[PDB]
Amino acid sequence: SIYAHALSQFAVCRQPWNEYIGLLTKQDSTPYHTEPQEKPAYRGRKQG
Amino acid sequence: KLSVLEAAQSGLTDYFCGGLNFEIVGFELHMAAMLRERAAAILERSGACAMLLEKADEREVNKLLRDASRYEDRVDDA
Amino acid sequence: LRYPPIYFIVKRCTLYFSEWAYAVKHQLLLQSPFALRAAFGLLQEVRGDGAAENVMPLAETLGTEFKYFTRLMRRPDFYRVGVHTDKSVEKWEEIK
Amino acid sequence: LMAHSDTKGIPYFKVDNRGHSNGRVPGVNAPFFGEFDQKMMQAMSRPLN
Amino acid sequence: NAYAAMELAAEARREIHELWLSAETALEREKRVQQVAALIEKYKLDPSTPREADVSRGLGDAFDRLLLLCLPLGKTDAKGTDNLERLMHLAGRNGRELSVRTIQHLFARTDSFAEALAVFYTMRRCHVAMNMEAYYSMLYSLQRLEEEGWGQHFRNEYEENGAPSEQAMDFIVKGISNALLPENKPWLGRVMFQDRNVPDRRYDTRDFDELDTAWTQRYKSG
Amino acid sequence: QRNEAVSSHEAVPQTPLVDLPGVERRRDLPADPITRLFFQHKGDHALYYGTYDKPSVQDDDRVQIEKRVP
Amino acid sequence: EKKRIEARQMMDGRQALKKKHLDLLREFHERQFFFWYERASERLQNMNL
Amino acid sequence: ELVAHIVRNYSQIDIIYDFLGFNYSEGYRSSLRRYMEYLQCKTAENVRASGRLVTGDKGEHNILFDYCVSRESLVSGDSCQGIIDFLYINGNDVTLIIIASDNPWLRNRQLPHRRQMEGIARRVCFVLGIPPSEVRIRNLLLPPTYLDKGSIVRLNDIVFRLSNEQSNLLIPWLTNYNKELDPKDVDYTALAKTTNEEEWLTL
Amino acid sequence: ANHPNRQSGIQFLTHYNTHQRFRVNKDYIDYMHWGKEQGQARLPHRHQRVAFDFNDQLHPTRIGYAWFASQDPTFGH
Amino acid sequence: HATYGAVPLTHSQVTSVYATDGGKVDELGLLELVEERIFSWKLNKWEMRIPPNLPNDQKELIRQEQENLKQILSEWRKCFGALNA
Amino acid sequence: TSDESHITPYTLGSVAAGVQRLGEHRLRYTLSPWDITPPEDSVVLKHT
Amino acid sequence: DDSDILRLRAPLTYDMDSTAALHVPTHCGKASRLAGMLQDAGGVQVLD
Repeated sequence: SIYAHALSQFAVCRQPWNEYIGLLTKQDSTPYHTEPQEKPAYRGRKQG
Repeated sequence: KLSVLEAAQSGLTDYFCGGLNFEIVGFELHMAAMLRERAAAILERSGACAMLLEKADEREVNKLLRDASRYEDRVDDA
Repeated sequence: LRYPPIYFIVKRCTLYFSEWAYAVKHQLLLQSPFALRAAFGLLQEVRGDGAAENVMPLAETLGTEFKYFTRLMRRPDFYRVGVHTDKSVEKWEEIK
Repeated sequence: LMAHSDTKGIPYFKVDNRGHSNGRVPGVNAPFFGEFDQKMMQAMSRPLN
Repeated sequence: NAYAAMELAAEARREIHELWLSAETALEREKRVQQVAALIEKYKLDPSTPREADVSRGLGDAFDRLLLLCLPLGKTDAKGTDNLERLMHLAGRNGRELSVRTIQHLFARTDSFAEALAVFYTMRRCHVAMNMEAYYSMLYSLQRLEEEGWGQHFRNEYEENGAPSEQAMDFIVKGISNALLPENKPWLGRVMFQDRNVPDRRYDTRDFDELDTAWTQRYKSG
Repeated sequence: QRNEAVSSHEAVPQTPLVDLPGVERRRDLPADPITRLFFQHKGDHALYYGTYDKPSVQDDDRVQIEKRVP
Repeated sequence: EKKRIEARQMMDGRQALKKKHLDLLREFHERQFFFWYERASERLQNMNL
Repeated sequence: ELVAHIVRNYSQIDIIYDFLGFNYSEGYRSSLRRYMEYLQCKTAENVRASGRLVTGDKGEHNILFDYCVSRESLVSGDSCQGIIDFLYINGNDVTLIIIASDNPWLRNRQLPHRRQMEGIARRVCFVLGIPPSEVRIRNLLLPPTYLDKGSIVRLNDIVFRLSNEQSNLLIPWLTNYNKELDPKDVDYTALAKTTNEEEWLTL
Repeated sequence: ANHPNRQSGIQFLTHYNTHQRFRVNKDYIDYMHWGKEQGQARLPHRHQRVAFDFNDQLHPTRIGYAWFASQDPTFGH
Repeated sequence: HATYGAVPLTHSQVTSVYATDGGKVDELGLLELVEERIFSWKLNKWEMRIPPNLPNDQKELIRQEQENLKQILSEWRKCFGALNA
Repeated sequence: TSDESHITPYTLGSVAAGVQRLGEHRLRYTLSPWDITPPEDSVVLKHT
Repeated sequence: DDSDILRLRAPLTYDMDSTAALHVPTHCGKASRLAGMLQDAGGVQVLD
């Protein structure tokens, strides 16, 4: 676009939803984060 | 229950929908203008829907004009 | 130049009213006068009086916009000039 | 240790031809515009036309 | 302190531009070469000069045009190849990397083959890490040397005849027989998906200036 | 087809009008590059393609199914 | 007959393309040769010592 | 009667008969160069024909070069881009005349890359001694199987410079010749634009 | 199938040249050390799977962010 | 029809074979007269026209251009029929 | 009266990115700037 | 010129601008139906 700059000054950026939803106050929050342990898997018809 | 219309874009385009395609419309408007040009050229060449005193000139003038109006009809259709 | 140059761009974190107005006038001058005035006429024709009744409904508005569009598109201004206005840069390079 | 050289690596030398095998790819090579379809919903659809 | 070094460097680039903007037949190969050597020995552009009070730091972009002002190497001595390797060595100290644009015009500046090799060897001694740009710019330069040779041959035999042979014609059309990096298949000479041929022809001073002035105008407007 | 053929019928059999360089390329079906089973390959590349027996190198990031033989 | 002329149109196209692929492969090998020389030179320099 | 009349009036009618695609084998190429050679011979005062190259005795540049047949030489060997048919040098203007291939695949390459035009330009500059300041090198690519009015007009008017009256003098039959592009053949001119990172896929 | 060396089963959903997993001479599996992340040791590894679950992610597209400039500025990898 | 001794003609021998001087010729009278006679033919009139002694490839070429001349001429026949109607 | 202007985004977003982006149009030296210059002592080059 | 924009406001005739009025909903439904309706009415009548 050789010329369109007139619009460029009052033009508007797109808003930061990723971190806004990241930093929302959450009810699972913990002072120190622990990764969950491993869940039981399915080892086949004999093992369960 | 619900019919959802959206834009399918493979990452090539950030538009949901454009307007009329202005390239097409501009194109055929230009063509129509050019045919009116040639038709006027020969109308004033013999003058030196158009009804004349010469069969050849009536022929080609009317062909030109008809085609022009067809183009304009495509724009109008758009 | 006595010394090697550097090239800075300077962004303003604040627009003033005068500044903004300068921008918007710089655009109004940058587009076809006939269609500026025309479109003003069209807006004030749809708007009508401005009362909730006098505004055109959708069916009349599409028709009105059509009337103006149809009348303007004929002019060399739109098809010969303005249509190719918005082309990308590489398009103009390929055409040149 | 055995291979350590003053000449910088392959990437600096740009020895390779080709590139991504599909040519221009919005995610990888070129820029990406518009919206992410994370489920494959738009990627398999039937042309209605 | 070093502010003085930079000032004297300002006078330096003033007269570098002075002789660059000349670009006249009044400046002959011999004259340009010895004028350049004169500048270097005036302003102490040797690598022996300490880090501070190094004049080559404050030459913005006049360094490259001073650099390719060396290139065609006059017929006196093999001394010439040293001027070049002085300049480059300083860059090596200072930290300024050589732009591919600069070395491309550097090869485009070369008159004969031994000189092209002279340059490549010189930047071998100067600890330049060879890229694909280096190699392809060199090859291009060889190719244009041969193309130039044949162009000379056919215009020559056209002169003593008055109408071209068919060899002259198809040389004009398809270029050099069995060229390396040829035109008819453009996709070969490419590096990083951009075609590399600057070096395939000569450039005047005003060509170089045209490109960077274009850049400047683009800044001042867009 | 019959009813709408008669509907559009004019008296003179008019010549086709010249159009844009083309509008008639069959479009490429949309797919997302980033999350993919496979890349949607252009039909513009139709020269590059191989057969079921001897496939051209493509979709490298994905495992290639093998032909099943006795 | 029409089917055959367009069949050989596509065939000629493909054979042309694998000619082009051939040139590309040659020049790929050339490139990685230059690089090879950059490393191998460097090693033999050391072996001279 | 009618055929006698045809022969007596239309001298070049074999040329025309070829321009209309009625030569199904080896068609319309040779008649084009017979035509161009005729045009040049009536344009200039002296014409030598040496093999595939035609020159003027003038000392000013008039040159017609029959280079390759771009039909076979295109699909035959060394897949390339800028394969052309004729070269015509009018003085400071140079013109590459190309006959479009019938492969819609193989057209996209056929007309020369910009690098090839730079090359040809400065090569002519070396050989003919023409000033590199003023050189204008252009392309003309004609329809594959036949020849329309548009192509002949821009062959007469631009490549050779012929004002309407000297053309109407030299070529009477152009007025009666109405042939235009068929719908199937319209797009031979418009060519696929391919990216540089895409070069491994498409020609 | 109770025969040893036939335990890997009948899987069609592999990429190999036989639909019978136990005739395949390419990748011999390891029943003791394998299958932490994939469940059973018979089944194909996370990266070789040619069939995909509803709520499971499918394969990553390899690169080998610069190109997201048009997107949400915060949007991460 | 085609007989032993028939040759496909080049332009020069067509100019040689039919060369007759006469002044008054209506292009548009004669053209339509000949046209009319060709539209009066039945399809068997196209049958024996290929020259008897030729190499087979060349024969194939002549067959092609003959069939295209006939196809074009009939394609024009019906058009003219409608026009006249 | 003033207002917050939406900054039109930069291409590279950081200066380091600026240098690296600029650096692909250039040729790296084999040796870093501080060791190019020969030492004041003399290092006899042996085999490794 | 002002008189030209005054002209824009006039309703569409076929004498000036050679285009029929748009009226949209009728065109939306009945555009493809028109041949049918017309021939049900026994075709048009060309009067003088």
